[PDB]
This record gives sequence, C-alpha cells and structure tokens, in this order.
Amino acid sequence: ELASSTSENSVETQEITTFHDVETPNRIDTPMAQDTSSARNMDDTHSIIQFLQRPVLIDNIEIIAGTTADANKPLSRYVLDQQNSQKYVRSWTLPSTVLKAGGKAQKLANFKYLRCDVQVKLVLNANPFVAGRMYLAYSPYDDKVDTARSVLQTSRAGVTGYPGVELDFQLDNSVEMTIPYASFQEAYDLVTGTEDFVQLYLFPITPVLGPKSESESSKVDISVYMWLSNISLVIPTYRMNPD
Amino acid sequence: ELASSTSENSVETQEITTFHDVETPNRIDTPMAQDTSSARNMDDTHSIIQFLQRPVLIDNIEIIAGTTADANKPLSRYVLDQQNSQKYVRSWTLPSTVLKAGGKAQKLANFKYLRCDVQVKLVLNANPFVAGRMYLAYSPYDDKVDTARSVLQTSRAGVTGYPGVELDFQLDNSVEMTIPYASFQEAYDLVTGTEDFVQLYLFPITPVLGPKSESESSKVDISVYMWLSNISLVIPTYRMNPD
Amino acid sequence: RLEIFFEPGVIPVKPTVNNIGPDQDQLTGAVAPSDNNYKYILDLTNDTEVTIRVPFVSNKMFLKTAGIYGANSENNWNFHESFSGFLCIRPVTKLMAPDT
Amino acid sequence: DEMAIGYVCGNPAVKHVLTWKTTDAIQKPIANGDDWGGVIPVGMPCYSKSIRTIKISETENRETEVIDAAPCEYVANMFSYWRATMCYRITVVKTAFHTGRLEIFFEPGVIPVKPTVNNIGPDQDQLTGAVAPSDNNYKYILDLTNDTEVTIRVPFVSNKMFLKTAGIYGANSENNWNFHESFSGFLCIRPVTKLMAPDTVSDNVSIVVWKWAEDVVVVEPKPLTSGPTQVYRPPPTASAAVEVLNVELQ
Amino acid sequence: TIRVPFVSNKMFLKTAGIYGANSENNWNFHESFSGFLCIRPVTKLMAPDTVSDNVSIVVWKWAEDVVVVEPKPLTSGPTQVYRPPPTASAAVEVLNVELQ
Amino acid sequence: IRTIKISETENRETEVIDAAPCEYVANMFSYWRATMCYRITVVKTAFHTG
Amino acid sequence: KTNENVISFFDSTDAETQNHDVLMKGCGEFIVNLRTLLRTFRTITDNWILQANTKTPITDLTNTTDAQGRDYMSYLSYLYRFYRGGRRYKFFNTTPLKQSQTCYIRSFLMPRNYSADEINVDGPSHITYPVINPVHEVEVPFYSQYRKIPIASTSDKGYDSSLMYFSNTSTTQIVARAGNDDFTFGWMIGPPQLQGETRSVVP
Amino acid sequence: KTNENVISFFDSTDAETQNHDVLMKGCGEFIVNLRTLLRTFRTITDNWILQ
Repeated sequence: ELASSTSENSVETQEITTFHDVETPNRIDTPMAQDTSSARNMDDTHSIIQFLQRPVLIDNIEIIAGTTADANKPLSRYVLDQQNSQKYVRSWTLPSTVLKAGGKAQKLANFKYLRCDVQVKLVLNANPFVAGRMYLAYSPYDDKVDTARSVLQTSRAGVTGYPGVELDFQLDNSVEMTIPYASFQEAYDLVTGTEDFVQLYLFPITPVLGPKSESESSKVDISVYMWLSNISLVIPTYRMNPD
Repeated sequence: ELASSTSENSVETQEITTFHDVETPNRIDTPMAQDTSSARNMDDTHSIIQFLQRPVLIDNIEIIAGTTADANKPLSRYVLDQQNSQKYVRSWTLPSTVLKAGGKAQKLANFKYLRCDVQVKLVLNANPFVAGRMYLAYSPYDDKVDTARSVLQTSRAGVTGYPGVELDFQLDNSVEMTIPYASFQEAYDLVTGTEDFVQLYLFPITPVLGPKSESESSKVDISVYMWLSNISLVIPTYRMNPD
Repeated sequence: RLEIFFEPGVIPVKPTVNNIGPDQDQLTGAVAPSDNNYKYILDLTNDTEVTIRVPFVSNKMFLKTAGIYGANSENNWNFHESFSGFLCIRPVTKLMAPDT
Repeated sequence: DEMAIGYVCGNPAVKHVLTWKTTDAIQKPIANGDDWGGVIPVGMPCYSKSIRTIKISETENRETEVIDAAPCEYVANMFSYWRATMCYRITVVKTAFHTGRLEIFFEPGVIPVKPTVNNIGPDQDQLTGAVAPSDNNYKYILDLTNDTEVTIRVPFVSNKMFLKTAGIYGANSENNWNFHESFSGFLCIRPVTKLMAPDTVSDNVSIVVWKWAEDVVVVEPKPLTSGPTQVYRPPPTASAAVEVLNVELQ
Repeated sequence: TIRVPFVSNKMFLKTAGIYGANSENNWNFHESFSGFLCIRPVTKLMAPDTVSDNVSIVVWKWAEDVVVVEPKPLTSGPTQVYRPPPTASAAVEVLNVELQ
Repeated sequence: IRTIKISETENRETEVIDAAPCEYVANMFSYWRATMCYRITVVKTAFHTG
Repeated sequence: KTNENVISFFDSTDAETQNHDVLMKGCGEFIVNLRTLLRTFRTITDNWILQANTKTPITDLTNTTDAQGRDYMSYLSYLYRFYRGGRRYKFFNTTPLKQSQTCYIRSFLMPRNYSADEINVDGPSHITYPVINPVHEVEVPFYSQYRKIPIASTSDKGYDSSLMYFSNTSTTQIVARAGNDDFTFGWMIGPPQLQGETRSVVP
Repeated sequence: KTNENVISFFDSTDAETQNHDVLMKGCGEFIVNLRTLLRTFRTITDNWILQ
C-alpha cells in the first residue's frame, strides 16, 4: 500500500537483455506492483509456436465417377512425348503451400530461416458402391530438374516407384504421409528465397470405377490436411515475403 | 532403401489428435522416411511465443529546451476547470498500443483471449548542461471513468500520488515500469472487445531548464520501448481484430 | 465426414424485428476457416455418434442466463453475454448415398 | 544405405492394371491390351515395351523401343545375367459387393507367344483352360469375398545357374531367343469363377500388380543388350526425333 | 565489441566479396556475407557549443573460429596486389588468365 | 575505382580494395566460415551524450 | 475387403545359399552395393575433341553425358535426387604427337557451372605429358557450401567444385569418370524409361 | 568515458564443433597454418623464355 513512486541514483552499466537487444545505462529506477498477483484465469491450455503443426484444410478435391475431364484420367502406362504427360488429380507446391493456409505465414513473420517436414493426410469418404485406387507420392525438385527426370515424364512403373502410399476407396478412409525436410539449403529463406521447392502429387492408379447409369452419379471427394513437424525458426528480421 | 510405398488395411477408429481437431477413420496407411535424419543446422537459438516480450521502439519523444509548445508545460499545481487540464508530453493507450508495434498483433492472430503485464522502459539521453525532472506514472481506466477521477483533472499533489517513477536528466539514463494486468475482465478479447483499457502518461514534474541563448538550443529526446510479460494466449479462432 | 468446431466469442447473427437468427453467409469455409478451431471429424462409415464436452471458457467468471429472452434488433446484448461461443457443424466431405 | 542392390530391387512398382469384366470367361488369362498381364514373364529383366514410330519421309519411319522397366528391371539392365526370387503382390481393386475367385499359377519354360515384325506378344489362344490345364501347376485361388490381396513369391528355378537380362530388348520375329532365355517361366491369371457384380456397382474390377525382387544376385558388370545403356527422353513433340547411340569407336 | 557467429543457411560462404561487382554482376556479392550490421542513432547526438558538433566512430574488424575451404581464390582473376603508381596518371599492370 | 586516361575515347578502370588482415586471407580461398567480431568505438569527450 | 496374405511356391531352400553357390561356380565376385559402381571407371565418350590453349570446363561434356545414361554415374543418377562427394576423371590421349611440339595436359579447379572466362588459372593443378604418360588421372575434392547437392537446381552457381581442362595443343582423348571414395547418391525415386534398338523401316 | 564491454548475438554453440562438422561434409581437409602454403607448389609464370 506506500511508496507509490520511485526516485534517483543507480549502478554503473547495465544489460537487462530482454531476448534480443541490450541497452546500457546506469542501472534503472523502476516500480512494479508490490508483489503482483495473477488475478485472472490462465488454465485452459497455453499452446506454443507448435502452431505450424496444426492440421489445416489445404484444398478439397471432388472426384466424380463421371469419367470426362482429366480428373479421372488413369495413370498412363507409357509417356512417348511431353504432349502426353501424366495427368494428376491435383498437385501442391510445398512447402509454401502449407505456409499460406491456416494463416501460418503471418505467424512466422519477421523470421529468417525455417526447417521442418511437411505432414500430410488425405481423408477419403466414398460410398459402398464406388471402387477405385490411387497412389499418393511426392518428389523432390520435380519442377527443378531436367524434365526427363520428372515423375510426370515417366512410365506407370516409374511413377509407382516414387516414395508414396496407396489409397483404395473401399479399404482405408484416410492415408497420411511425411515429407522429410528435403532442403539442400541448410534452412529456408522466409523472406527472399523463392522458397520454391518440390511439387507434391496425387495420381489415380486406376480409373474411378462407378455404377453405369446417368442421373444419379457416384462421387468420392477428399479432404487434404497439412501441417509441419520438426519445425525450426531462428533468426528474426524486419523483412517478410509477400509473394 | 525398399518398400518405397504403402498399401491397404488398418484398425477400427482413430484419433491422432494433432493439437486441435481429431478425425476418425480406420487407422491409417502412411509412409515416413525410413528413420529420417535432421540433415540440417538448428543450433542458433530457437525462440518461442515469448516474442511478445521483445522490447520495441513504441514511439520516440524529443524534448527541446525551447519552452514554447505544451511539451515543456510543467505540471500545474491546480486544476480549477477542464479547459485547463494537465498537459503531458505524451500518452499511450495500452495495451493495444504495444500490440500494434513490433508486429505483435499479426503474431497473436487467430487467438481469442490474452492476459499479461505491459513492461515499459524510458531511455533518456540529455547532455551535461540540461537540467530537468519528469514523473512517469500510469492509471487504470483513466479514460473510462468520471472525468473528475482522471489523473489529468487533479492537482500536482494528486498526479504525483499515482503509481509512477521519477526521471532526472542528470541522474538516471533510463527508467523502467510495470503495468500489472489490470483487467477486471478475465482475459481480453483480441477479436471484438474494444481492447480499450487505460491510457498511460508522462508528466513533466518541472520545466526543462536549459541555458538561455538562442541559436544553439538544448535537447534531451527519449526512447520508449515496450513489451509484455506473464503472457497468456489460449483459445484460437478464425476471427481477428483489424481495428 | 461431418466437422464440429467451436468458436469462442460473439455469434454471427442477423437480428429480426422480433427475433434473432444465424448469419450463415458469414460462416462459410471461405470466410470462416476452421483450421485453428478445436474440432472433430466424425466419419459416418466408422462412427455414428460422438459426445463433445465443452469446458467453461468466457473470459468471465460467470455468464448471464438471459439467453434469447426478449432478444431482437434493439435488444440483443444480453444474448451475446450469455453463451461464450458456438459449435459449428459443417460437412467436410459431401454426403454420399446410393439411390437404393 | 540407399544404394544397396537388395533394397533398390525391393522397391515395389506396378506393372499391370488389368480390367476384369463380368463378361470374361473362366480358364482364360485376362486378355486386354495394357501389355501382357494374364501372362507375366516372371523374369527379373523387363518384358513389356512400346514402339515409338516417327516420320522421317514418305519412304521410311524410325522405330525406337520404349521399355517401362520397374526399379528391379532397371537394375537388371546393368548386368549380363541374373538370379533371384521374384515377388508379386496382386491387388484386386473393388468393393465388398464384388465376388469372384481368381487363379494364379506358374508355368516354367518357354512362354507361348506370337512374335511380331517388331515386337512380341502372348498367344492367349494357347493358354485356355482346355489347352492349358493348370491342375498340376503351382497356383493360388484368391476369393474376392474373403481376401483382396496376395503376395506370391517365386523362387529362382531355371535349370540354369543364371538367366540372361536381355529381356524384350530388340525382340521380334527373327530375334526372340534372348527373350526366352531370360525369364524361366510365367505367371498366369485366369478367373476360376466368373466375376459377379450387381448393377448397383461397376461391371469391371481393376487388378493392380506390383513387382520387385529379393535375394538378388547379379553377375557380370556389363549390359547384355546390343546397345549402350540409354535412358529414353520424351521429345517435346510426338514428331520430334530422338537421339540414337551407336557402338562405334574412333 | 559485438561478436556475430556464423549464420547463413549455408555451410560455407563465398569469398568473392565486392570483386568485379556491378549492375550486371552482383550475385557473388550477396552470397558472400550472410547479413549486415546497421548503426542507427537511437537518440540524437547531444553536444554543447563548448565542444565539437561531431563525433568520430572507429570500427575494427577481425574474425575468430575461422575455417576456410578450397585452396584457390574465387575471383575471376589471379591474386594481385595493387601497387600505387608514381603519378596519378601512370598506368598499372593487369594480369590475365591466359596460358601459353 | 581508379580511373586513368588512355585516350579521349576510353579510360581504364581498376578496382582497389582496402581489405583488412582477415579479408586479405579470405581472398586465397573460395569459401569461408567464421564468427565475425567488430569493436565499435566512439571517439568523443565526457561532454557528449547519445 | 482387407485381409491379404503371402505364399511361396516350391520347396524353399536358402535362396542366399544357392546364390552364393552359383557365384562360386559362374562368377567369382559378389556385387552387393551399387555405390561400388561409383568407384569403377567407365568411358562416357570414346572421343572428346578439343582445341589448343582452350580452358574447357568438363561441364560442357558433363551436361551431355549426364543425361545420356551411358556410364554408371549417369545411369544410376536417374534413381536418386541428390549426390554428394568428389569425382575422378581419366583422360587417355589419342592425339597424334609431333616431335616439333611438347604437348602437356593441365587441369585446374573452378566453381561448378562457371565460364572459363570468369575464373582464374591458379590454385591446385595437375600436369602430365602424353609422350610418357598417356593417362591423365585426376580427382576433384568435394568443396561445397552445402552437404548435398541436387542435380540441376535453381541458379545455384559456384556452390561446389568443377574441373577445368587445358592443353597447349589441340587434343582428342577418351574420357572416363567415377566418384571418389566419398561420392554417393541420395533420396531414391522412381526409375525412368529405358530405350531399345532403332532401325527404321518402310511402312 | 572508458568502460567497454562485449556481446555475442544468437545462442552460442561450439563454433569449432559446427565448423569441424561442416568440413566433414563439404571439405575433407582443415587448413590451419599458413606455413603449409609455403610447402605447396604454385605456378608463378606459365611461360619463362630463356636462351
């Protein structure tokens, strides 16, 4: 309850290095509430920078038994020319892809380097009469190397050779996957750096087979969630990449 | 080096509650690099949500011996009418003030409640011939109560009674201060909630006394840094306050 | 695969001259991303039920019991200060069902 | 170790994606395009191949063999002879509403084929339940209602210490000997019971088959092909010409 | 004395520096530092008329825990020490990279 | 940059780098790695404040 | 639905035992690791024509043979994404020498993907005289700014080491390469398509 | 007047340890003494004409 104030004097030099920065003056004259109390409610979780590892709908694909567009296009057994590339249902350019959703980018603002593995999970949901198969898989620098070395420029036997996971509409409701940090660059430039790394894919092993009439249609749909693990954010900066 | 892929089957039900959310399918079919390695450089600090406690220049005041504007106006011994309120060198409406600088707002994005104490520090830097004094101090809901109960509507003896700290241009190079969470509302609405709380002040105990000629002038200047402590961020949300 | 996420704070509504309803327009996956919101995804093929328990959280010791009583365009303040949040049930994957 | 032969060859890869219609008859290896299938060469080297024919003039065309080799078949191309246990995981993509019983039997020796002026295909006519009884042949009958997959491991058996790795390379009417001396047998997939499927679902079922080897042992550090190892590079246009490497020295 | 540990999301950094750096060639310059120290006054300099209105700021440079890699300059030209000519008009010797 | 005259139709530019002892050594190799140290001194009098 | 099993035909017998028995009667050696092929030298070009006094970075030749897939280094590179370690080269002179000349071979360092005109001719160097030593063997240490390097990425230049060639007279030799005892690939991927015989025909 | 101090940014870590780790992945050798360069031969002239 007294001495509701402070006064002069102090010591020589000072640090009080609160995180970054220091400052050096003659110690300091400062009040604080005489032994302050919580006085409020902080017992409902706390969370941390682990924010980036929160699963987020990073796109939603809708497969339709109606074989029309190249969305049903099944993996080609051969690839004689580039005009007949391999057709995928959807592709994502990680890691920038996951860094734009869930508002994770605005989170790691003012940071320079980052290192982690992209975690993915495809949650399927087709009905009992829809049969079909799909092979997930990922490639490193697929869009950063000689075209011939692309997963899109190879036979079905080659595409199926890439690190991936199978998916059957009538067996597994969801499949996950991990993309180890595949950065030859220690870290990753959050500001500058094109952050460009490899595109991830999702090829249809077989054509979505559905019952033949028209007027009813048979759908499958999917939900793609992504998050990061083994995260590493270290050097701050005033710059951030708005690309 | 083999089994560069996965296949069918799994278990009944599932959780894999990564932070928030759950999902429930039949276990999961998923690859991972056979026992993955760091392969990169993460030994240069790590930092955490402690980001908010990083000191940030939250304004810079420049005191000039030239007694002209109400910046030199010394604390009035009396306050007979509201037209002759008390004049301060500068005032800040915390905590929103500190939440807009250093890009801390964009940091705690998608969060609902917050609780903490505002930490302040005034670093002075006047020359050897500049004499003067100043009393920092803070008030709770000063701009949220009957005017008569305002620190600006009271005598010099009353203003000096408020919780604060002194500052002499020739003794202390810097003074700090702590603003205990003064929230009657458990927490604080980051989205909605006007977040409006009390204004902080800085009154000049005495007029900045400097040597009398013209053409040279005598300055003081100051640097106001602020950060938070005893932080508490808990319930996420898709909403954020752009006010 | 139905999704159920909780969102603390005010509830997007469209007050009426004599009532109060939800503003579905302000709760779509685009304007209302539930990526950071506590949720659960019930898959109809695996589970058929789920009991969600929501502890008390309202940056307030207690909440008013006014509810929707006498709530309308001019009087809708007691309504907000009496819930603390809302549970949203949005389908993650479109419902599948044969003509059979 | 990402370069140990054993693991490289252990990398699974799909070779066929046959279509089994409720129409198809039993005791008849699923015929169908794709390439082979009902008759898998069961050799380590590659067997399937497509011919890319381009125009050079109205008086000639340029044929270039394109082989879609799997990870194990890709390695077997660096050596002359091989030896290992071939493993194949047959998957029948379908629904719990489809019912059937597919048969998979192995037959050692030459493979009934019909050589082409520039390729080699199976002689399905010579592999029917009548002319090709699989009563004494090692087999397995996968029932679609109970199981959905089955991994068949075929140990090395060829009355020969090692087998050639020529495969289908440059195989045609006049040159089809190296093809035979490079497999040792073939797996046949003939439906035991006609595929059943209500009109509420699809009258078809995709059959995915993976390939890889184990207990592998290669011999001479040189390809057995008549030409230097060369990776086919898909040209910009279906008309652009490809580079052909020779065996001439200066 | 401020010590700045090595941090460049790269095992090593180029030693090109400012050598032959200009509008068209400034890439090797960036890939050879990893950062920069900025010296900005927090509080305006105070100084009575009895002294000088200026203050010299001397900055020293040196490294510790050093580790170099390839025994060859990264420059496009052979290592050469500049030798101040007799007159400001005299020409200097330029070494090439041609071999006989 | 030391620019000299060769004729009224051209000049000769030669780069002059004032490298320090550490910068002088770093010029013999291709890549480097180390902890850079810098001692900032403010020559002044006890009358200057900043 | 689900399940899945496994079956092995015939009567087993250590497939390893049998194999080892066969290699003891029809081979003599047992190749197990593919990295060993990154140690064995193989020709990439049976003739590499070059002019006199011309600093030619092997990359001009490398970029071509790396995509062909003729040697092991190139063929095996199509199964991985990264590489790491030094490389070794051997140049077997096939150029006719004139007594009126004194042909010598010089190879220097340089950064990867650098133009001979933007680098110096100093640093480590090797030299041989085809008149007494037709083979010019040399190794390029792994001087990189990264622990690993993916094949052909971005505009990452001068990140590691390259090899520069030189000769006082116009030369022509057979080049063979192989990685050092530290070279290796990483991050296995899917294999591309192989090529077969080409002969052309009428219809 | 006088005083003087010292400060190291970031979180330390044996700069030596890190270095050695890097030279084990991007070098293979560790140059420490410059006198060693007085042992290695280097060309001073690519052609020295004499009668």
